Amino acid sequence: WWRSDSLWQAHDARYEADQVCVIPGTAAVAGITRVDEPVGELLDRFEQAAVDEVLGAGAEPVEVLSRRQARRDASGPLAVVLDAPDVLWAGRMSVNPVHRIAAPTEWQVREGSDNRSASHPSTGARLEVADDQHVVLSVPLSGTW
Amino acid sequence: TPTTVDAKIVAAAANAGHWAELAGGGQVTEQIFNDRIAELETLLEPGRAIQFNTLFLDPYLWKLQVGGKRLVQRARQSGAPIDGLVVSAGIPDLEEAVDIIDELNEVGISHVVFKPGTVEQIRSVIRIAAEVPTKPVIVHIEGGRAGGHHSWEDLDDLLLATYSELRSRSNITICVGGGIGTPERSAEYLSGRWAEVHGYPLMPIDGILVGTAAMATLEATTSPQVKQLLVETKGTEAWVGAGKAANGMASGRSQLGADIHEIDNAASRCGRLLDEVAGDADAVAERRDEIIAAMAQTAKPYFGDVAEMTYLQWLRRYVELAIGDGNSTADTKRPDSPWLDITWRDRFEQMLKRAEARLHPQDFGPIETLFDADADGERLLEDPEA
Ligand SMILES: Cc1cc2nc3c(=O)[nH]c(=O)nc-3n(C[C@H](O)[C@H](O)[C@H](O)COP(=O)(O)O)c2cc1C
Repeated sequence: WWRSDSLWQAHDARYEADQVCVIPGTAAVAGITRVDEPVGELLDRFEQAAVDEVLGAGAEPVEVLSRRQARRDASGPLAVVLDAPDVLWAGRMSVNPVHRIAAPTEWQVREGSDNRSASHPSTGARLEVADDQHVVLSVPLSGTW
Repeated sequence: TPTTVDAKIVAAAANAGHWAELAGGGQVTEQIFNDRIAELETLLEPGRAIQFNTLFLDPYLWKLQVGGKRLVQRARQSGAPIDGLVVSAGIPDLEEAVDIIDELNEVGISHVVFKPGTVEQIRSVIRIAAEVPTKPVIVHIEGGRAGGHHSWEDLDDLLLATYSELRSRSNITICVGGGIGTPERSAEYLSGRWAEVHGYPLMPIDGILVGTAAMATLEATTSPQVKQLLVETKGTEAWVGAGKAANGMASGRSQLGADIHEIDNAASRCGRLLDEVAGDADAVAERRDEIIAAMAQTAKPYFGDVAEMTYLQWLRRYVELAIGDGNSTADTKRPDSPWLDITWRDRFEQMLKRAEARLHPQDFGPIETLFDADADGERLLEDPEA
């Protein structure tokens, strides 16, 4: 009777909060000081200071950090097609057809590998991928003609 | 459970560009939980994706999960944004884990999440990893220094011993968690420098989870007074065995006997009394005066003397406890808040209808046929005093 459903009073309750079971951890509490600090701030605070510590010693103003403020990338259009397993259509998530296009294809062709802009990946399933209008990646599949 | 159950915070955390797990301990049905995902996907901006957390503890939830997993299956068969599943409090057996991994929603699962608490539990997941070597498995290694569900197992020694075998599987993503509020203290586990204190060569980690430090956050539904309470709590170094409130933190056992880390400074009355009552139950009748008054101190009120108490006092006590004046249950019903107590309002009705059932000498024609009408009865309900 005492312990049942004791976790909900910590949220949206006007009652004295010294009567309530509220759940922290022991050692993590020390790291808890700032109150009503947005989630985005705390999680970034972790990432941003982890970056700085990694940057300063080993990286020392790395090309990766400089490329970011200047907008340069890893995994360009050709890689992105072969990387992300999820293919979005509207608000729905689908599996990457290239996963089933790449290997199962009888004849698979990667056109102009080292050159990014002209890069093309085609298959005997009749599915071909190329880039158009910069960031837009164009996948072209065909049935018969 | 309390924190991430709100669709608002898990969305806001994801909209900040971060991975998060929607709590399942606050959702009792497929339908009620499907509302949350719908509220999530609405607050989810384009493309953004979240995961789900489930508990192994009791059979009813595991039977509910059969409907729950098929709900997750149906959702992702419909193409739902939720990209992961988290099994908690225990590690499913191989045949149980294979099912989860191989579900119709599998691609939408994209990885499976397990939380080993013991050396044996770790070795169990390794066997789940070798089961499907091509399926990503994120192994979150927690402590008992963590919050909520507890354990007697040290943070280091477990990972110290089992790390080598964990790295023989490429599909295993090692994630250390517990007792971490900051990037600075958690940086050494990432570099692998943390194992050097124990003499073991560098032992890097792939990821880090923060449970506790995110509770005082702005978008969290934690009450203003409760946040201030979590704050003023002083923290500690490596957990100590001696029974006490330790840096505003003392362990306590749930109804099933498993320990729970709760705040014993912010609230000192519930936890310590519970330990008193627990260790004291043979002679409870003798300490009854001491025990029954302490329930009233923590606001777990018994009723005034049961016989002598007037039916009003009965019916007025339920209204007192169930109906908040500040939140205005009538005004609480209009937004359609999930905090709605409606079973409590239905509880009070069955008591009211019992009162008419108890005192009426006649055929019960006039009274019962009135209060039972929808339009009539619901209007009577929103006005408890009347
Ligand atoms: C209020 C609260 C509720 C929690 N609920 C669950 C849960 O339902 N399932 C679970 O596996 N872990 C749960 N946890 C544990 C966290 O998922 C995480 O493992 C732990 O909090 C990390 O340790 P730390 O917060 O002390 O750093 C909960 C923790 C807290 C504080």
